Amino acid sequence: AITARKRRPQVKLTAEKLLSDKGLPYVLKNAHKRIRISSKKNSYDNLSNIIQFYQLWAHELFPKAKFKDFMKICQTVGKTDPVLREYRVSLFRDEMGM
Amino acid sequence: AALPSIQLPVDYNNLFNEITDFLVTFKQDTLSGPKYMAMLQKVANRELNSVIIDLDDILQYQNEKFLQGTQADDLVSAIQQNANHFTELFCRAIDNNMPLPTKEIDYKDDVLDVILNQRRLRNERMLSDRELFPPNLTRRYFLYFKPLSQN
Amino acid sequence: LLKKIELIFVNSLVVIYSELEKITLICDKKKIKNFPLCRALLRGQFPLLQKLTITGVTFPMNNQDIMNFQWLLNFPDLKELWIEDNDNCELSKFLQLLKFSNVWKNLEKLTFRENKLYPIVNLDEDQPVTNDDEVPSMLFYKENLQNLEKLDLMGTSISGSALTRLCEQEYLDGRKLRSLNIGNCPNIQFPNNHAHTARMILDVNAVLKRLSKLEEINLSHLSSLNDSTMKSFIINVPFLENLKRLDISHNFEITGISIYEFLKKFQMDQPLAYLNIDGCSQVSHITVNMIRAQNLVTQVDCVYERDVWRKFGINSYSYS
Repeated sequence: AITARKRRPQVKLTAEKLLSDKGLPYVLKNAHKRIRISSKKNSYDNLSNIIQFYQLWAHELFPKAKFKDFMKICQTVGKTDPVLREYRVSLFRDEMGM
Repeated sequence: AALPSIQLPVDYNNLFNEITDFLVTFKQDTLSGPKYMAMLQKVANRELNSVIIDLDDILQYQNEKFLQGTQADDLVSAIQQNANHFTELFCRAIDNNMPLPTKEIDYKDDVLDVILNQRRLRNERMLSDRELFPPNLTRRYFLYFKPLSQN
Repeated sequence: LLKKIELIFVNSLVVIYSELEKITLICDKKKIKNFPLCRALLRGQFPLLQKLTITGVTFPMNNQDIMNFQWLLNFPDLKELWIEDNDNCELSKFLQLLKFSNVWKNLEKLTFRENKLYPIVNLDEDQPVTNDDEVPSMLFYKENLQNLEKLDLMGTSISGSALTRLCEQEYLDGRKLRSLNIGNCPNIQFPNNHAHTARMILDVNAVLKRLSKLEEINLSHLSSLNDSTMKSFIINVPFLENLKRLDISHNFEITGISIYEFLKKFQMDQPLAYLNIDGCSQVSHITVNMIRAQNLVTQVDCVYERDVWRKFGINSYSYS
């Protein structure tokens, strides 16, 4: 019987991983706590105040890709997964149920 | 590339046990804790950076054990024959046995303590589902074999 | 309805079974870090199980019932046992089982191969008495091993005296034994060696007297078989007239001198049927060409470049 023959394993960002606790639930837990926007600061600083959280979260979730590439993959997988669509509409369904 | 293999008159699991038993047992009682555990306590307090192993002590330990009737496998002859390996064995015995410090040393300024503490915190988070190092990194002392005196 | 089941657990990711006849469990020892059928094998019975083959698994440390082969008592009628590279097993615990139960009415073949060098095992011939006013414990080595045709102990750290005692006690039957593999056993020394501890000696003269009708010997990786030690085989040629197939390959010591004079005295018996000396760096090419030319062996293999011996399926069920 067959003694082993090799193959190359691979990993990428995926909707299940993006739906794990360290994915979007981490955002719902931490984003409103960590981002703060104020009229007391210029636009560049406020934009950075948004971006710093999402960049650190994106790295800690999936350290392979650059932040811009991460955003592109997030947009495309968001465009093309039913589970992620269900979760996303479920957030606003919950807000509608408030 | 395969290799043949042979049997030899040595067993390092056994000699490791012999070494650690020596290390926790011996003292120079004729001069009236165990000598080496006291020296390791001095290492723990970072007052001493060298461990000097005496082959005279291993001889007297062998003589005591042989007087008590057990065989002792002549560790002196073994570690005169292949001393390089036995530095590693003695350091493993020390890195197991070495006690905690009795005196405080302002520990927070030690880089290797800080870096391995940060590693341990991260590994606790990993192990909470949210060796630790190569041993030489944590081994501050240096170990030396002192020869047999002529007698 | 399943009679023969095989599982080859190539990777890891995170009651009565009368039907069964052959269970083959093979594992990638690097990837598999436990023992799959542990609960099933110890709890259940497989009463018609003819052959069992477990390789590459790792026995748990937390369970002396596993380590002492206590489960293995579950399977009478077990015509063959093969067990190989089971990293936390020991031949010592196995022989302790064999001491204290008539565990098997019949083994036609036994094959045990632990991987790492556990300490010396001697045949534990101690027959204790609870009191001399009470029976000595009947030692079941004879009736357990009396049936064997094939005994294979490659790599198992058995001492040479242990095997002689198996023959002097006639626990190994001889009249039924046909193939013996003791390769890669570092605790074997032959009588001509001046350097030893006496209980590592193999008395090949006694052994070959006992079990003379055997066909197939394997001494591969038996580095202790230097040219001087081969002289013991030369003088014991009269006791191995049944021998057809001789594997002594991957011996880095054995010069072509011993090979040649062994085949020459064997020729005083008609060639030896088959001989394997792959990887033996010291057999001179002209000598083995003489062996072919003068036709002292019907087939002889001299693939000097063959680094390893474990042909999967043929020689071993350890995975890859």
